[PDB]
Amino acid sequence: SLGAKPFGEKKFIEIKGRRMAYIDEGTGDPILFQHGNPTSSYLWRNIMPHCAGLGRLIACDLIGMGDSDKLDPSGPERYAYAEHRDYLDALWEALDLGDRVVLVVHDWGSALGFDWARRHRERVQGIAYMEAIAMPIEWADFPEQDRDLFQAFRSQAGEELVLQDNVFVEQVLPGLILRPLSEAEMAAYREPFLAAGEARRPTLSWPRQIPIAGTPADVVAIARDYAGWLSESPIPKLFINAEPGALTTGRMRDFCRTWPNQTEITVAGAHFIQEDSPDEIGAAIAAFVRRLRPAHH
Ligand SMILES: [Cl-]
Ligand SMILES: [Cl-]
Ligand SMILES: [Mg+2]
Ligand SMILES: [Mg+2]
Ligand SMILES: [Mg+2]
Repeated sequence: SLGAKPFGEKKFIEIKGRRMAYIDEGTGDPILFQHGNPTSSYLWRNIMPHCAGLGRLIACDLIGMGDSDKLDPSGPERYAYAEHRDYLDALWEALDLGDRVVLVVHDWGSALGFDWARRHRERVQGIAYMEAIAMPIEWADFPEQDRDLFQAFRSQAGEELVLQDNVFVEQVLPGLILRPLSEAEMAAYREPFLAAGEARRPTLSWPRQIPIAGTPADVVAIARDYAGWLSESPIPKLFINAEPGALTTGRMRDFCRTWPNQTEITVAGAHFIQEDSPDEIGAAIAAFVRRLRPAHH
């Protein structure tokens, strides 16, 4: 259903000195749901129930996000892709996931999960993705309506826009959900970013890592590598397409449609499509997993 309640209470593991938070429910091989910017495990609350009894249902909060601890010191060099990967790789190792993981990914969760999959391919049973950073892009490929604002985040304007005015949370997020959010929903998204200043840095560092027009070169190289790998990987895939969508449209969507061993559905939504079409998304994921894990009830 739609609904503002969280899916479970947070659990905690110590990673590199910092407590990291994650949702963990059920038993069996993992189904690992990974949010991006500026969300948390909360993004998946109405999707995870569809997988009840199909696996161990896990949704991690990235470092500095959700209920995971903030890094200190923080500033413009903090919360880059590589640092998020360092923490997330360690958390995923700590969770004792085994070798039949189904990844369910969105936004920067897809960049992180696609790279992890490339590096751990024998451990990935299937990949469900939506509104993903599937490859390096050009500014022409970026949604027109928020193009100027994302170039501003990437400029020195970003500190005022995000650290002081919290634009990513307060404007971009609700602007890329078709339906109006309730107070309680918006409160869950605001919670990690209530405080002005470096508490909000993850939401500014993230748009500064998007691989656009060859910059930043280090993330472009990472995405070029997972794009090349996914396009010839035999791992089963589920592409949850969106209309109108946002990022996984145009050239990127065409590229994703070339990937082998893939199923597709289309749901209504812009970018944070989990808030518009959770039951359609969840049902597709559950069907995918049932195929991958035949129960013979
Ligand atoms: Cl971003
Ligand atoms: Cl660069
Ligand atoms: Mg209690
Ligand atoms: Mg501590
Ligand atoms: Mg001014």
